[PDB]
Amino acid sequence: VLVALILTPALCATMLKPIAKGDHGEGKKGFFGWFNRMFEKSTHHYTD
Amino acid sequence: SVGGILRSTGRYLVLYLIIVVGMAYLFVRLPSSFLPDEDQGVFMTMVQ
Amino acid sequence: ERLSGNQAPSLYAISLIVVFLCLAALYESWSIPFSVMLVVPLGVIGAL
Amino acid sequence: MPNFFIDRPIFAWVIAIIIMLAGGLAILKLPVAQYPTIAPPAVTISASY
Ligand SMILES: CCCCCCCC
Ligand SMILES: CCCCCCCC
Ligand SMILES: CCCCCCCC
Repeated sequence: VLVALILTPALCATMLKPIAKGDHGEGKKGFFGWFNRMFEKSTHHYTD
Repeated sequence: SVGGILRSTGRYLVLYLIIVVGMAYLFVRLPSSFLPDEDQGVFMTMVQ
Repeated sequence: ERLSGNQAPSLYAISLIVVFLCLAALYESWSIPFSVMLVVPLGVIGAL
Repeated sequence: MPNFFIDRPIFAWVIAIIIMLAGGLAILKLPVAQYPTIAPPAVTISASY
């Protein structure tokens, strides 16, 4: 929790790459592209 | 005098290393003990 | 003498590392601390 | 505290490095075994006639 309150936020501000609005990694081509489309679809099933 | 040293710089970078090497020499040169012998106002004489 | 003796050099190395880190946190820079760290040999030379 | 270390990322790293360093030095000194003292202690009185 101390790492999550001190270090993790500091890194998230400095390291993480900017993500565009609406981008959920569905546009990716390969395994990750398939998994992101699969997971986003599984969330709709779950929420419903 | 401080203002003049800032203009030079290069000379005092070399003078620093001489002090660091001089320090390194004196360190190894100086013998090592644990605790000095103190005058306790008393001593003993062995007879064998 | 034989087992457990010369253990000072390592604790001095830890001290200089932990001092550098604490200085880096104070000034919020990896470079600035060295301005303070380079004064240590100017003091040690006198003691020697 | 989170907002403090977002502006001070080096401070955040310094806290992490010091913890990791302290841990590294502990590993050297720490003893090793299968279990700790889990067995209850016993005292034996031995006599001979
Ligand atoms: C991630 C698991 C979702 C499963 C939903 C099942 C509803 C028929
Ligand atoms: C002790 C770790 C120092 C790392 C310096 C990084 C400079 C960008
Ligand atoms: C900004 C980079 C920090 C370096 C961390 C070093 C960990 C031993």
